Amino acid sequence: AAVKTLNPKAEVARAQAALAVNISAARGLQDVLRTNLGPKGTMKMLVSGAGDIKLTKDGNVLLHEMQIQHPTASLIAKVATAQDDITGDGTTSNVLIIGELLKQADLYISEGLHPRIITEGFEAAKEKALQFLEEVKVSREMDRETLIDVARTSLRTKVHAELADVLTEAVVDSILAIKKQDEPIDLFMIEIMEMKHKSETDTSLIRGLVLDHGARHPDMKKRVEDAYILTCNVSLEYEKTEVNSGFFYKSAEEREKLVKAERKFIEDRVKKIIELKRKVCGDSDKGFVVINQKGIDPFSLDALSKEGIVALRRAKRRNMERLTLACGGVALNSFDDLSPDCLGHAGLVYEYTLGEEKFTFIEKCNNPRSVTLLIKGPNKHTLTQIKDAVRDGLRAVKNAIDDGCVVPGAGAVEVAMAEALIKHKPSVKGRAQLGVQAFADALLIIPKVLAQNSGFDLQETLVKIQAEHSESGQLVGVDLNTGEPMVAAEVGVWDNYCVKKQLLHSCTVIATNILLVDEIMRAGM
Amino acid sequence: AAVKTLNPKAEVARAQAALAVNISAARGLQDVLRTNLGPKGTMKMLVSGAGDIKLTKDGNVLLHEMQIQHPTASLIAKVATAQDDITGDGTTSNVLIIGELLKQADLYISEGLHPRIITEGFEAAKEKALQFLEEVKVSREMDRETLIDVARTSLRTKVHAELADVLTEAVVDSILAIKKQDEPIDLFMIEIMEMKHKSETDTSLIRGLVLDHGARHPDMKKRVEDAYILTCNVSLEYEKTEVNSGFFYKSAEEREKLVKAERKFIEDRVKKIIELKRKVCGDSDKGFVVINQKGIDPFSLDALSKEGIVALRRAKRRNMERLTLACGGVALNSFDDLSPDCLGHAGLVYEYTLGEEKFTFIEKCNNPRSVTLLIKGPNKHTLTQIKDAVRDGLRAVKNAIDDGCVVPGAGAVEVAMAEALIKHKPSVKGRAQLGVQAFADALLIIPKVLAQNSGFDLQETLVKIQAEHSESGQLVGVDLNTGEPMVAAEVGVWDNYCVKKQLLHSCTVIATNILLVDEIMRAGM
Amino acid sequence: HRPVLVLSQNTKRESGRKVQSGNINAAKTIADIIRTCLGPKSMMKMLLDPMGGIVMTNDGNAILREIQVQHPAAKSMIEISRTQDEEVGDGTTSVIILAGEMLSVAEHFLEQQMHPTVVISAYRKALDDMISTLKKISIPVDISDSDMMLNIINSSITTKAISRWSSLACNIALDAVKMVQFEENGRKEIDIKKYARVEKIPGGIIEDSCVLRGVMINKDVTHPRMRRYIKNPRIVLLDSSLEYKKGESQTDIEITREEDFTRILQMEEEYIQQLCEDIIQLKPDVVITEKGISDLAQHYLMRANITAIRRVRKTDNNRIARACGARIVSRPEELREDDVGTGAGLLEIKKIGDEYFTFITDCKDPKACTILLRGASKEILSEVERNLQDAMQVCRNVLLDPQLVPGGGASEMAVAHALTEKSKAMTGVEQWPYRAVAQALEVIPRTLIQNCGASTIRLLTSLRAKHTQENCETWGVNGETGTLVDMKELGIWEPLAVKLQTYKTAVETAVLLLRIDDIVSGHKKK
Ligand SMILES: Nc1ncnc2c1ncn2[C@@H]1O[C@H](COP(=O)(O)OP(=O)(O)O)[C@@H](O)[C@H]1O
Ligand SMILES: Nc1ncnc2c1ncn2[C@@H]1O[C@H](COP(=O)(O)OP(=O)(O)O)[C@@H](O)[C@H]1O
Ligand SMILES: Nc1ncnc2c1ncn2[C@@H]1O[C@H](COP(=O)(O)OP(=O)(O)O)[C@@H](O)[C@H]1O
Repeated sequence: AAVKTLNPKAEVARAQAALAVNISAARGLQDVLRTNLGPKGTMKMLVSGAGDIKLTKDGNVLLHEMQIQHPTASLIAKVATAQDDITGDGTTSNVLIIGELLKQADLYISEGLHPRIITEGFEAAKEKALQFLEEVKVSREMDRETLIDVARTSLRTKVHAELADVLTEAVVDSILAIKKQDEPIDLFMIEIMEMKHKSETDTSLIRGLVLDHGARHPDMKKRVEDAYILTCNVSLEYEKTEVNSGFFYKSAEEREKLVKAERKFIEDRVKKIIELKRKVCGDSDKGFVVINQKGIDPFSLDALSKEGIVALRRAKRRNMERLTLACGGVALNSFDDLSPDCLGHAGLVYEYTLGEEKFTFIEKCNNPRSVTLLIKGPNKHTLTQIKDAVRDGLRAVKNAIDDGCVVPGAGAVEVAMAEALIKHKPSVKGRAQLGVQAFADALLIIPKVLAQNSGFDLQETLVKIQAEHSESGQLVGVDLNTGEPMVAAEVGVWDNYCVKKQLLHSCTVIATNILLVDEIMRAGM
Repeated sequence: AAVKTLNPKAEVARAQAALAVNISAARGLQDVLRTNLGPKGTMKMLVSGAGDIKLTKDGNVLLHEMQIQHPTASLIAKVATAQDDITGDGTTSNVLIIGELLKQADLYISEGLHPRIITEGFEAAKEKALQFLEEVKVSREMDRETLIDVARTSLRTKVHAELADVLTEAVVDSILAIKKQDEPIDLFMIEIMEMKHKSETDTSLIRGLVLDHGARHPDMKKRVEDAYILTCNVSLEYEKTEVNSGFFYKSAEEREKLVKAERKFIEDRVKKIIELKRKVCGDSDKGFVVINQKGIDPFSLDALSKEGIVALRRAKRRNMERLTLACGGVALNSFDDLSPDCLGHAGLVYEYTLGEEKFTFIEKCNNPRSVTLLIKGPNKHTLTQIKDAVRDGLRAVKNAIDDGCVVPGAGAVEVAMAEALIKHKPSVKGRAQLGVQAFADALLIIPKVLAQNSGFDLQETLVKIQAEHSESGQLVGVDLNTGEPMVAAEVGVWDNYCVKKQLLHSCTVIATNILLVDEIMRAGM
Repeated sequence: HRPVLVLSQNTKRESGRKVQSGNINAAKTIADIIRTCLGPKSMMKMLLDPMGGIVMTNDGNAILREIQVQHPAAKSMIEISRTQDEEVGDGTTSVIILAGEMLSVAEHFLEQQMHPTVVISAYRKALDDMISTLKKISIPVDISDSDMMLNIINSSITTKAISRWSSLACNIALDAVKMVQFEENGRKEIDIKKYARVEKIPGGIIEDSCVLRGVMINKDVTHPRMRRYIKNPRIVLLDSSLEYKKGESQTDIEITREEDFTRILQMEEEYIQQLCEDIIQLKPDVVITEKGISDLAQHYLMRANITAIRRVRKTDNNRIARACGARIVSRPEELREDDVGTGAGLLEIKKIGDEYFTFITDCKDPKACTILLRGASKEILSEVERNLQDAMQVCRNVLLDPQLVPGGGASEMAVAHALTEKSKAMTGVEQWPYRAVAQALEVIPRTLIQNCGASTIRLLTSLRAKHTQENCETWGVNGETGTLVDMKELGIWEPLAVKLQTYKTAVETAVLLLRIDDIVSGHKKK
């Protein structure tokens, strides 16, 4: 080798050698991740070096937390990272297409042909598969019963279908009360809190917000009804001057006059708050809750407790955006223009402690446009099951609202897409005839894996599904209960259009680039 | 695993794990040994730990002299050992069938099916492949011009076609003058001597024998014409009694009487030889050659040199079998019944020295039935090229004489056998339909490798060959010069019937047993 | 222990034919590494770096930057490809193969007892004639034509991995250079490294990637009350902070009275209100600074309806100053009406994959743009970023020197017959190394057929016979099919600045490595 001559500590791989490195590593990630695709998949227990249990079967969490040191396994993990970042689901199915695009192409490159001729057939098959996806998409005008069936498909593939009926009502109803009038839905308006109260099948949808910190004073009210939310960013604690000055006093009686003077600027901010509670007709209960992102000294907490004002401290950055929409007030950074117009409103503000950890709840808002899914999982690993399923389900219903068309379910897309490439296979008119066949057989792994994980036969199921599709016009698919070919558009199994669009584009470019690699080497030491 | 619990230092392989070990190792031996099949193959230089060059490309010498430590490679090397032991050629094509019987079966076992279903299709395909082989064999009554083309096919695939024109005249003419009247030809009657005299393209066929030892006395004749061969097995050197006796003498005059008397039994054996030379009318030249398997003391060598008798010593075990047929005498073990009936005859007995190493030549016999191929290769590694090709060619013409039919050449057998399994593929009527397809595609590697080593296309050649077979009745094959489909029975490319019969039997059983292995483990420590 | 009296401890000495023929084998080794990365049928080469990343590329410069060699003559060839990458865009690989071949024919004459100064003096005479031959076979380019410039950049990206999206990458790379073509005083300058930022975001498809008419940054708004959608903003760029920090002095205040401590904390609030009142006299809409913004500065900009961005980089502030036409000021009380960046189009704080991005696009006449790349992962987006850098610099060479040379083997064989006919009038000992320069240029059409699998004997005989007549002389090697097609029909044209820098660097590399007859290794420095 030439690289061994200049650098003797530099390993290398040749043309027929580096292809066998990438193909055998693609089958290694394929055989692991194919046992957890769909609702009938198997759970995986991931233990790190510390000893924490991470029980999940999502394709992005499996590839990141896996003890693998391989350059080909790191390339698929980069493509799988961007799949779970922009659209959520579609990560486990992303790796199986790459593992089949290199396995089906291995049967032609080893039989005399060149790897570039196979890549010419992948592009000609990707253009026909992209045009076929725009013809099978179904627009249902974003009905709230359609979004239930979209969220039910993404949630059943991550839980044992007893929590999927609970989390569907917590994902669809949370994504509708955010934005209207054809506005882009921001996912930062939904807060994800982890509790431990009752059980895993008790995750409810709080219509307001849930804060992870409580009141830092024992004399404050624990349950406040019909409160005013005053969102602040000021620092009520003692802050020094920027120029280091220091006090200078002569007598001991003049020392206490400087301690009263150094807190006068702090107490002027507190007098702006307690006068706002008197200017809102305080002849009633008239509760006041201050979230107050910056910390508060205990001298001002004792002053606000005597007036009946609940004061929190040390909030988050995005709590000044979610609570501002929920309460309807104005997040202020100063007390120079205080008015009742910047105040919020909530019918019930209460707290609850779970083992020296208080949680402030804000509920009963009119039009919040910001909610909180309250996950109450008993174990630490059960909290990671619901959190990875909520962010998978929220990104699933977000794509079904932004895109006006819904793509069909399990086998209603991949079987019809492979049969559409066979009739256009003699249309390429050249040496790339076998490239369309390798792309059509790689798309058929989605009915093959789902029939294998359900315990049914792999080859006997694909014959009956393709027979019901060719002898009709309906997009028939796979059934995870009986194995018979059933249509996915009628049984309530849907999928996202952007997931299948990006699965045809991210897997095609990453397969045409891996097959054209012949000099895998390690140099730089 | 269960083996890890009992023995902590015992490795193991599970059901889906041990299948990937045996298949990927069979592809490792396939990709190496496919670069030497046919006349267009490349030479392999094999260097051992000492530093000697073993330049050869036979499939049996490649697998034995290869630094590999694998249990799958040791199974194929044992089947390849028996292929070069009983029938000579057929070793490179043996490994390529096993490399494709496990690779074509991996396309079905990994796609849901069971390995036993594929092995049931191999037995049903072996029954049709055995019946089709008996229909394509050609009986040509063992003509001497037919055996030239049989020996030319086995010799080209091991030399650069300049020595194949010389070695074919040395193999065919050697195998004809051994046995007649439907007798099994013994290959021990052909001696293979390694010389260094002229060049690699100077290997002649000596009609008698070439002994590697010469005369051990300087007064003996170097060139003897019209000689009498006296084949002996007695020990002319000084031997003692079996019982430990020793000598006892009184005076010094009785000391010399015991040395004269202790050689009386030795000289009585020499006096029987010199009196046989006087009873064969020794009034002429009348040369005498004693090969004398056991050693001769220099006292008896000095006695035989004065009478004019050339006496060799330390012959081989089979030198008393080959020279006995060549000279026509009787290999005696005693001198009690010496007669002219047990004497041989040769027209010329001469010697030649090559670097202080004499070589005794015996030529000009009437009906020898024992010959010697005199290989005169220049280098030491070039002697291993010709010797491994002579025994590859001698076992090829020995099978063509014993079996009454000749099998056609390169692609005239494997392509026609694969097309016969396609029309008999729906004859199994069961789940083993894909087993006959995996066996028919594995037999097509012989036209695929020969089209790949010659530089032609792999898939474009197999289309034109199968087109000429389906549109005609002639067994067409592969041409390694133009790439066009040419009939092998007309161009003079033949093969053995027992090679193709064992290639369908030894490769099929070793493939059905490897596919039914799922517990590769190492225990015993 | 008595030490041994030696001289020049722990060093090596090597001279003679072991160094003159030793530097050739070190140069032939690097020429065999990137030999399969020249033609349009090239393949990617996956590399591994000690930082932990993966570089999968086929460009000749990015491959040699990840190779750490120990030979001193091998380190010289890596700096040659770095010089070609900084001068032109797609002129690097071709130099390493050509310098390896000019040293390949130079090793033959070193065995003929010829001095290395004779071969170099024949190389300098051959170098001066290759420059004069390319200027005779050139063709003037109309830089105002849009479709003519698309065919030049398509000839440079057919080799790279963006040849599949040729209809998109040509329009992105051409419009990026034409926007950053800035000219203030009487000097034309094209800055495609400081103003043509290539921002890649993992996600989406490659067909949705397009060059924005403006800049973008990965920064959110400072306060959620501020607007995220302004139609026509008045962008004011700042450099200093809007906070109250410690001055560059030894300021210390002695507080004796009670009213003095509360006055200092009020003067810190009034100082922020003084600078916030000075920036709203021009009535802006977007305030962008490079330092921190305090919460008191956010309070005055909230009620004035001002969207503030906090911590934009220094390199991004110089890029938005050319796109919006603003001036970066560092003093809030010295703001003028000419320092406000009017003419900016739609400003929108979009979100791409759970992360906000400030988009300043739809400008009237921007002098800086940002190519928004979107792909499958960070692996292939670094490939398109490195290919667009080689696609924008080859458009810069045409705008500075509008001459084209027929590439694809037609350039190397047109001079190889010019050096052969000019060598007949030498009549000296330098005639034979002069002939080897024309045979060394033939390795570039030799590599175009070894990558596609064509014949190297049947094609070189027919291509050398085409350059015997002076009529056509522009016949090259078609790397797609494998036959001989004229370059006036295919459209493969390379710029003059790429072909001149290829020949000037390949000869002078052979000048440097042939004068080396000694190597001393084992000494330390300070
Ligand atoms: N109820 C269902 N019936 C049939 N198929 C389903 C059902 N739910 C999910 N699937 C299939 O499982 C596949 C994978 O789903 P999921 O695991 O959520 O995404 P990914 O595998 O990309 O992580 C989808 O392609 C879908 O067709
Ligand atoms: N002259 C020839 N023309 C075409 N094919 C040939 C020729 N000679 C040998 N072959 C083919 O080469 C194959 C292998 O031959 P050989 O190497 O002698 O046996 P093995 O490969 O078993 O060691 C045979 O199957 C035969 O068909
Ligand atoms: N379609 C084509 N036909 C023939 N030759 C081509 C074609 N496309 C590119 N080439 C050749 O491939 C070569 C690629 O050179 P390149 O490695 O890009 O140089 P650099 O490393 O300086 O960018 C060019 O010199 C060009 O002549």
